[PDB]
Amino acid sequence: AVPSVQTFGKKKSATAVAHVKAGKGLIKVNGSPITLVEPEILRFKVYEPLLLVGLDKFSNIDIRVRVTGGGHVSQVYAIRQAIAKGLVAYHQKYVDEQSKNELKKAFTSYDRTLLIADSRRPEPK
Amino acid sequence: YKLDVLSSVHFVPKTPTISMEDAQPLYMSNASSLAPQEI
Amino acid sequence: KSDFKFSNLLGTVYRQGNITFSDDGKQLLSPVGNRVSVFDLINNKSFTFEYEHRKNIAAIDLNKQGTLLISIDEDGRAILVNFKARNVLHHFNFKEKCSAVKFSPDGRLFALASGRFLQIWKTPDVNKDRQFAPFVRHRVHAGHFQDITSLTWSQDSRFILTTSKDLSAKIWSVDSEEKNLAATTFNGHRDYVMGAFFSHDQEKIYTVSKDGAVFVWEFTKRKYSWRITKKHFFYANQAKVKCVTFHPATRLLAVGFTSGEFRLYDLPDFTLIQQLSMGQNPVNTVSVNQTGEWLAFGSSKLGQLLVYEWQSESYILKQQGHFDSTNSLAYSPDGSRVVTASEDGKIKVWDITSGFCLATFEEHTSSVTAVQFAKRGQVMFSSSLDGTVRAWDLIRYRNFRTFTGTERIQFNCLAVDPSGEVVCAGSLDNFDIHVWSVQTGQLLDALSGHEGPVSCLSFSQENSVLASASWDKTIRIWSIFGRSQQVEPIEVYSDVLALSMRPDGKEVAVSTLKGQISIFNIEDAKQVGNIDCRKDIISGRFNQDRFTAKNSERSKFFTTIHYSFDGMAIVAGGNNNSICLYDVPNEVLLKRFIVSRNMALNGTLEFLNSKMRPEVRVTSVQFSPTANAFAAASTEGLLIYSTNDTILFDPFDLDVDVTPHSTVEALREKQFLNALVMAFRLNEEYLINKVYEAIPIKEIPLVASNIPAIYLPRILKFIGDFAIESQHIEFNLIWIKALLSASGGYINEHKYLFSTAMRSIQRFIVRVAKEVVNTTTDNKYTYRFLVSTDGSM
Amino acid sequence: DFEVVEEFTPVVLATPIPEEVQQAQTEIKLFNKWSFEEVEVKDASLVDYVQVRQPIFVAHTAGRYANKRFRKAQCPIIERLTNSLMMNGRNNGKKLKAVRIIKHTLDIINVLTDQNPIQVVVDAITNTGPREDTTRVGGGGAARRQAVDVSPLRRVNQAIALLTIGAREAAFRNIKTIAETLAEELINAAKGSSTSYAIKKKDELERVAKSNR
Amino acid sequence: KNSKIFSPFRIIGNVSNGVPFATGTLGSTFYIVTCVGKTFQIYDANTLHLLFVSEKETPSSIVALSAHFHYVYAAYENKVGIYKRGIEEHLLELETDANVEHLCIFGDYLCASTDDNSIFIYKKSDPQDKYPSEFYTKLTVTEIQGGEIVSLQHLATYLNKLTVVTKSNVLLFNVRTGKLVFTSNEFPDQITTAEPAPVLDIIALGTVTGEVIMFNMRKGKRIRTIKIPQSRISSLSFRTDGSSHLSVGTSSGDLIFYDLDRRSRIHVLKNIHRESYGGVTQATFLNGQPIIVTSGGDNSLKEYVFDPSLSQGSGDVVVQPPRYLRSRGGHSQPPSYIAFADSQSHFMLSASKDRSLWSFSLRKDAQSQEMSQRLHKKQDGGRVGGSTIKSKFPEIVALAIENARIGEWENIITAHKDEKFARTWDMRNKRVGRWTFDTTDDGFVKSVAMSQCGNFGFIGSSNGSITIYNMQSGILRKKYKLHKRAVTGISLDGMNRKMVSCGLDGIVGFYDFNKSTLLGKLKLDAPITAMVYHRSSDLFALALDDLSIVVIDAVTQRVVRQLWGHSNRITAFDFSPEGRWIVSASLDSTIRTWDLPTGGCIDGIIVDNVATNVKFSPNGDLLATTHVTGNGICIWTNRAQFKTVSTRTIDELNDIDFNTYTSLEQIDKELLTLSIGPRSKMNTLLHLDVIRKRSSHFTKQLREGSQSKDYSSLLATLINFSPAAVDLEIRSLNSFEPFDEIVWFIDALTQGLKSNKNFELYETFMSLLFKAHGDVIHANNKNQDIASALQNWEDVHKKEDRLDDLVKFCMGVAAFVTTA
RNA sequence: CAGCGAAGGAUUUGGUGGAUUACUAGCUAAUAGCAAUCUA
Repeated sequence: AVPSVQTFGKKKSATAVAHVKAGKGLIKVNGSPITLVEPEILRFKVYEPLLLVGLDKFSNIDIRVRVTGGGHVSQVYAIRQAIAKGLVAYHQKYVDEQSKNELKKAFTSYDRTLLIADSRRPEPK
Repeated sequence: YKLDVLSSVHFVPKTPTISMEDAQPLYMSNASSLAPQEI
Repeated sequence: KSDFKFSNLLGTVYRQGNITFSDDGKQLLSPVGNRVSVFDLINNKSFTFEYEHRKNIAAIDLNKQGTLLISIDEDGRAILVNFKARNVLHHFNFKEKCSAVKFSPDGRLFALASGRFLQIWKTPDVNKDRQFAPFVRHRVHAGHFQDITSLTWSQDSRFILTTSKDLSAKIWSVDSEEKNLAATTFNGHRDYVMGAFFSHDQEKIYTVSKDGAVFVWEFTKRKYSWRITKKHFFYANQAKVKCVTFHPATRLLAVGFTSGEFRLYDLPDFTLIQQLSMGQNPVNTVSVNQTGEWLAFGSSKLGQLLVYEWQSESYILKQQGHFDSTNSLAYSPDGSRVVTASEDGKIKVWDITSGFCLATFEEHTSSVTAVQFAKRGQVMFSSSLDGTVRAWDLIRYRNFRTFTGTERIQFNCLAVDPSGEVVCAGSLDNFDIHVWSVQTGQLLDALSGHEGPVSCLSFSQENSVLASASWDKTIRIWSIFGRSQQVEPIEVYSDVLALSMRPDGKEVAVSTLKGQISIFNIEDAKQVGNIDCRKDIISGRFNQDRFTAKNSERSKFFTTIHYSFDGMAIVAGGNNNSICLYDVPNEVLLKRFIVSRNMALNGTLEFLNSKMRPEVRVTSVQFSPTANAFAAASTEGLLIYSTNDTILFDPFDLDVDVTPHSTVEALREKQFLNALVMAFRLNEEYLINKVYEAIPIKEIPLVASNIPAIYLPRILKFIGDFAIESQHIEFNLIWIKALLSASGGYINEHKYLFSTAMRSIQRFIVRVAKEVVNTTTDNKYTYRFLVSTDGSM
Repeated sequence: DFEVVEEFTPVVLATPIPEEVQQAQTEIKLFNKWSFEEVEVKDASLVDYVQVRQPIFVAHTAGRYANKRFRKAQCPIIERLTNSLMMNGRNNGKKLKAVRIIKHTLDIINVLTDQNPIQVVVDAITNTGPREDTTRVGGGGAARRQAVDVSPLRRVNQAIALLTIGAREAAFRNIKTIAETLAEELINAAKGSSTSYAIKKKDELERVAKSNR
Repeated sequence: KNSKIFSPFRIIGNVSNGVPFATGTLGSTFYIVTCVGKTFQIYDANTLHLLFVSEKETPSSIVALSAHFHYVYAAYENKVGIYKRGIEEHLLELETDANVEHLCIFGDYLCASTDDNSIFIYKKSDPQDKYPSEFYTKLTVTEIQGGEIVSLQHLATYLNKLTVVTKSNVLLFNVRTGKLVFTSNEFPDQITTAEPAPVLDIIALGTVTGEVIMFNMRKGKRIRTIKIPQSRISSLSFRTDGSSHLSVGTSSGDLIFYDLDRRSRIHVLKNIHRESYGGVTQATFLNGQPIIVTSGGDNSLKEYVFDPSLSQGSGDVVVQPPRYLRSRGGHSQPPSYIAFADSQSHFMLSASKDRSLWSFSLRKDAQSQEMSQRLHKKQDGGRVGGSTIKSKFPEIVALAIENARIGEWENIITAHKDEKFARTWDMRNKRVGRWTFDTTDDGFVKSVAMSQCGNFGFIGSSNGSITIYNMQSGILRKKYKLHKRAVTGISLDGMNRKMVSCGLDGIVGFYDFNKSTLLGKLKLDAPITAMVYHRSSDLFALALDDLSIVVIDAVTQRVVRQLWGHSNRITAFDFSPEGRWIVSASLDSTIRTWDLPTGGCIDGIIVDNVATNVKFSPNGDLLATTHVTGNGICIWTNRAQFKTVSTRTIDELNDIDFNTYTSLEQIDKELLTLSIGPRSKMNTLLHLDVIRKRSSHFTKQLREGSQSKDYSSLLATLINFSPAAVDLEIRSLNSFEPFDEIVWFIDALTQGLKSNKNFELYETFMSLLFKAHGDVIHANNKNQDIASALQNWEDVHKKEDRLDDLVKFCMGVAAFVTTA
């Protein structure tokens, strides 16, 4: 019944599903808040989808992320990818396309690996 | 022509002195357009 | 910058309808699909009218003052155009399919065959203002029982002689008082009467029918009542008459049949002057010059147009176009001609000013997919679906090289080196890129690494790195030259069609199937910026499909994009009837062009009237390398959109004291540099030309050395677009020499600013000035031989 | 005068976010402490190789810099310092330990010299990287050296190498750890004191090049 | 005042003005000719399509118009015009100065009543011609016989008689003998209308108190009377399809239907037209048909139809009420704002003081449609406020349409009178939008704009604050606060990069838009009332309070022109689509055109109504003005789209006035100069043999030039004629015994290329000479005359290497500069 | 519940009319007739 949006963030074998919907503004990773995501030195790697665009985008929506697999740093990279492209997809579908591609421009100017992973490797020289 | 016109998306259309030779290239008034090596 | 207007329509010299000449038969007016092209055959140039019928046009006439045209389409929507001002005067809907329209010889009336009624209207003035209803009906006569096929006015605009599908022909006086002179009907034909003409003295009447009989009618006694005196027959057995015309002054009957054969007769004696063939398709139109020396024939199936002088048995032109089947285009390295690769298997090299094809090349046995120039207009490469890339010398017009693979695949795109050692081509069924040397013929390499069909290839013009992009959602950058064998894959969000490459080779812009144009830095493989284009795309609704144009996923993406030559803009087109251009710093739509309003094409209307067809699509877009234009290979032809500086007052930092009056006072007071920069701040073409011609030769280099650097591309592009057609050859070369000597270091360190203004200048030096210098050189050497040597016996 | 309103309600979230974390949406600082603006590279020819113009939040950009030639000239120089810190057999892979001791050494660089530690480490790079060197012109193995110049990427490479391995050997068996020895090394290399391993090694390389020039 | 740029074309959006229309019947179809001020308009009653508009505007207002089969008779100030297909066929001048104000047409007679109670009879000449044309007699209704003539009719089967309905009496004239046959008894109240019944010799009279009389014009009695209390009766019509109904039309806008057979009242259509504009002005049944066409003074023409009865046995007693059928309409009040909807000049948006937004078609008047005001649903799901009795929005101050994203989301942004929010509209759906943008400072909306990306709308409030909303999602994005008094103009670049605002404190602010900075601020010398941004040339014009128009560019922020000359407040102005002119209109009843290149006033029109709106088309086709009186939109066409106008100033180097420069023939006698002609003529001459393989006066002038030693006429003939003629003249040049014609041609070419003109043609003529018969020149080489002629040809021709090393320098240095 | 909220609100549906191409009028045996009728 609610406007909701589901995205995916992947690094090596971690995978994070982020559901974004309209709400009061709560960002929850694995049930716990976002301010508990260990190893606590990469908590700003998790935070930078919020601090790159401002918390006034997150003031009206609530995100929840479920992260399985991987290790510590692969899980924080999956979390930040899921949060970033979930915010982009929510502003695409339920807010205007101008804020959509402003968010895409800001995340892509920081690093496009917030939005597109580096996936299939190696190179056979 | 008929097998690749039905295997396609976009549309494909289909004695006197001379047939006027309507299709003809080489002409910006060229007569000896051969190579010097060719000659 | 962004203020492009529809200039020209290359390709497609004839589609459907009647050819017309001028009165002084210098230009011929040819109905291309819903435009009208006018080709001036003496002053070698051509233009297309900007206006646009909503269906294919079927009738053309302009009066013999040359002052206004009327064009009727295939359900009777007439359009009256001012022929000199090139602006449309009136839109008038006759209600049914009009077969012919003709102006009178005295210009003041026109008549038309709408259904089975001959209706004569009287011509509005060109000097009068536009009214709500400018046409005033003279009369409408109904005596035929089936549809009228032809009109013919008499020499004095006094009688009109009409021919019908009903097996008769009738003569009607224009005014009511001569009703008794013209009340007869002419029976006796077994088939449709295709033409009915007067003789020069209006005593004999010739009536030509579809089965092949021409009847001579004379006012004789067997009282005096229009007997038939002789029936002549063509005796063409399987074929039958498709178009008839008659020049009454030279007594020349020209007749085209449904077999391509046309015969021309000297009529009252019926002696075959000539008989020859256009081709195998029927001759849909014959038209004759006012002096009767030129005959223009049009066949509608292959889209071909002859004009042929029958005295000196020779074709003034042979020009066949391509409807709907044009896969690629490429500008020549000076923007003088466009090479067209077309689906019936051939290359065609079209001059741009004179709208005609110079050379054609048929060595591909299947649809040619890509053309690309190299070695600065000397060589041209093309790849087709028959498995071959092949190279074309545009000097000796020979296919000197043919490159095949080893796997029997069909090639869909190519890319050549700048230093044209290597050609490169990619297919849509092989996932590899084929790398051939051009000097030897061998297959130098097969680059592998895409996991999807290689949709597009382009070599960087400066650092020579290869960029390919494919439907596995990946653009890929190959360092081929010099021991690297380096591959850099950039992933992207969806599957790519039409990569394009900056003129400095720094960045690459890809078009994706999402609907976006992403722009990447090559050396540091990260995205610089994207345009979101799928909401400023006009995707029409087809007739056959059962889903709205809003929800369709057919054409909301661009299958061809191209950089401007200053690197700042992108023109783009696809399988939709909008072509859009953007400026890549700001990623905003500069302008969107509706490429067709023909309802005879399919994807034009977004909303269909609630009361297969050839779809509309652009297959290739390119910018002009010399003058501020772009060509788009649509289904209707090569649409050429160009700006011109005659209109659009767009100043550059003028103030209140900068005025045309102020400029001519500074010119009369002979501050020549101040007059030149005042005219540059006006940016008015006539003022720049006036000051430019008023500066004397004694102080060209002082002015050219003191020109400020912001007005340098303006004076260079002015000198280019002026000197192509201006006669002052030594004046223009003095100005070019002074500018290149005084400020030719600023140009070299700002290459891409003067990249289209310098290519337009050496389009003047090698194309008129060097031809003149060649002629005077040959005269000098023939003089020295003819007087220095021994002629004795 | 002129002022823009662009938020129209004080932004509050349901998950409470710390005040310094939500203060970090106006400027990106390294570890939310050290600002990247007014951090210039005070030696030209090394600007465009020491990169301080994209600010980061932690020295763990997982981007790929080792697949084109000069692509590691735009890895941020804090992260190049971190990556060069995590090398020997004992400490291979341990980038989080390297990031944590880089955080500790920037804290104690600032508490000793009360100035910007990113400016201190950038000055240390541009003072450490040698501006001349010798190759061994062979002649089959004739032991003679010829002085060459040295490109700026090699100067930044050898600067980070000299600093980090000087911090290792200075922490080898003394009371100080790698963070404190690296802090002393970066401070002394920034001011150019000739008490550091790194710029003593630079002075030796440049002096040998001056000798057999 | 007549103009020289714009010429009047039409006045669109007008359907009626409350002159009682006429119906006419061609065959079995019907047309409806309604007066719109000074023109009439013919409509096809089966579909209400505009067939014809009268060709010229009459010199005064049309006041009484009738229609027989093919012809329409329109009476204005003094005279009666007889029109066929719009084009006027005849003009009947009456011999009076009294205003003709009624007319009937029967037989060979046209009878026209003036307002001094005289009647003018006009007769056909021979009964086979088409309209009454010659004067016959004059009739007079004096004060003894009857009052003011209130109607003039001819009820059928009355051999050349005329029923004249005066205000109290009914007279019956014989119009051949000029006699008064019968004068009825008086009527106790003033009768206003009359209509002849389809019953034989019965007329129906409608009084100023509420009664319909059914007068029997042969018995002299009244048959029956129908009373409608307190209602002035303005129309009467009869049904003629086997159902005896009467339809009366009441000047409070009501249409009442009566059964005459069973004396009941069928139905009342209330408020069918506005009482304030006249009520129902003419209602008539199309005869034999159950459809009745009404028209009122509120610029509206409707049709109502009677469906067949719902009871299958009774029928005559169960009469289904009349329902609505097609109708045409326009604004009932003069329009207050005007915009063009698209670049094709097809639709134009138009808002009026009667609180309606219409979309009028410039191509086909059936496509004109009122934009609907039916609101959407609220986005959250709460209730919307407002009155239950729905009324129209307050009348529109401003609007801004930008159809870049059209059909996608909201497209028009509009600002209403004395309310603090700007509504949106969708032109594709032709309806209101979901968003009303607030000003957020309790000030009324003084200006609107929107960007050409279509994403952003801009609101400018009366407390000086620009708010920038998103048109797709309807929420506040940004809010600039520069001005302190009312912001009267906002616009933005075509690249969404710099915006420009102007307030009535007289400061133009220049802001960057992507960054939220200001680029500058420029203080003018008057409060600014209106801005128009020409977006391709980046030049915006301001209507200041000191009655000047300041043209200022946004790139370098300077006042670049200042146009003076208006005597009162500038109501409106607009740029040419090429941005060369600016047309303004002001309260001194004038419209001026300014050529801002030269900075002066090109043309001026004194127009009697003050033009409140001026808009160009986005192509250069049309000007649309909007005046104080008149419910429509006046449309002008610029004649400078077909000719070129002189930019020479009016009051109260002809090439530079017509913006041309015919390039002079050669700049200096020491300069080489090609021919004025096609460049290909040299190549055609040099290779016309292989070109074709792939496909006398001259001798007399040559001899005469050899006499006079001046070959100017010879060279003129050579430059004139065609390549086949040139080859055929050079190839036949008497190369046999004394060689005179060859050497005369050679020193003619010498005299030619001494003059430095046409020199590529003189070079090819020498090449054609050496090609044709250079073998005879080589044969009698060392002949004195031919050797000296070639000697002086080489003497002049050796100075042609100036062109050679000039193009060598240009080619070499151009190649070096471009590549390296 | 709070909030929104003018003599009510929401959802669904049948019919008709106007647009969905750019407005020169109906009929016929048509230089004119008819349209009340073509026929003696």
